Amino acid sequence: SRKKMGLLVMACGTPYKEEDIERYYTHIRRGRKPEPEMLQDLKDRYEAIGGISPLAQITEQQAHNLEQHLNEIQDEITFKAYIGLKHIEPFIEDAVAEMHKDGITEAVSIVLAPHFSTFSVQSYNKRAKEEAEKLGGLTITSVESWYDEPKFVTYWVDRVKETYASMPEDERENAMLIVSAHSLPEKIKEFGDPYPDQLHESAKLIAEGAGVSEYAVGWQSEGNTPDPWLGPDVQDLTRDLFEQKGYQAFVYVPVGFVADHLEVLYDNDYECKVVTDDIGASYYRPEMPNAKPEFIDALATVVLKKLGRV
Ligand SMILES: *Cc1c(C)c(=O)n2c(=O)c(C)c(C)n12
Ligand SMILES: [Cl-]
Ligand SMILES: [Cl-]
Ligand SMILES: [Cl-]
Ligand SMILES: [Cl-]
Ligand SMILES: [Cl-]
Ligand SMILES: [Fe+2]
Ligand SMILES: [Fe+2]
Ligand SMILES: [Fe+2]
Ligand SMILES: [Fe+2]
Ligand SMILES: [Fe+2]
Ligand SMILES: [Mg+2]
Ligand SMILES: [Mg+2]
Repeated sequence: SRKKMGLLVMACGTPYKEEDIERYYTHIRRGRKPEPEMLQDLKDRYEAIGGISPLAQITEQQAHNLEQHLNEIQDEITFKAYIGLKHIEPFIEDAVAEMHKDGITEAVSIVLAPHFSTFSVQSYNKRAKEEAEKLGGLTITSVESWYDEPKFVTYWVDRVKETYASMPEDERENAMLIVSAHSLPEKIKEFGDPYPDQLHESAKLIAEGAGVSEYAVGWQSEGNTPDPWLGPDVQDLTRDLFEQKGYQAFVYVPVGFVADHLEVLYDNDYECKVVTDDIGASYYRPEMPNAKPEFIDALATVVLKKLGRV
């Protein structure tokens, strides 16, 4: 009959309620509890973007919809989704342990971040595989990147085309597309990490499919460590390009992110919008994929291609 396979869907995680902010950020900060002013700031930011709990639901919806779509579009494998998160329960290791307890012996994994990096994707995949090895009798084949899946490129291409079509003529003629992902420490370059190259390729593919000749690649959401992070940051890039050529509209495609979270709804829709409001340009940031059918179909195609079934 149908072969059973685990579908390990991995992501960063989000707090589930305001009282989870402390523990989630302590985890991201490697055990350093945020000071009270930062905790208050973070709560205010989540309030300003409409609340925490919707953000927390998106990953679950993505995993659910992906499982059901994969099971509909082919007839050989029955997938069961398990969510494994980096910074809050259910953790990657919990998910693998659950797959093992449930009798899964073969799984495929995907990280809900389309570009490979050594800091994120490789670390999630290594955590999942090490837990599988420790438990024994369960193997995981892991997607490493998927930014170049044509269906995923097309998601963003069509959103960009719609945004440009929506602009008044003077904006459309004097607009800049900024394509971004989460910054990482610059030291990843010592490993030959392809993350920057893959962001630039994402940007090339999206601008090309959308027919957008003027675009730039930037990074966002860098951390505070003395070591440099990848730049330029989108806020500085926006101002710099404005000072160079006077763009009247900036379109932000944070292609490294697949769902609403603070690092889009705040780091673009507030922090970049501050800059565009200051320089008098219009701000546009098309919808994140979230759990939209077009994006789920792209992910399902990524998974089936990884398994050689397409
Ligand atoms: C840790 C964290 C925060 C605060 C945020 O907004 N996001 C994302 O969008 C990702 C992918 C991660 C991780 N985080
Ligand atoms: Cl990997
Ligand atoms: Cl891959
Ligand atoms: Cl890769
Ligand atoms: Cl949109
Ligand atoms: Cl859709
Ligand atoms: Fe409460
Ligand atoms: Fe459903
Ligand atoms: Fe479907
Ligand atoms: Fe560049
Ligand atoms: Fe971050
Ligand atoms: Mg590839
Ligand atoms: Mg920041």
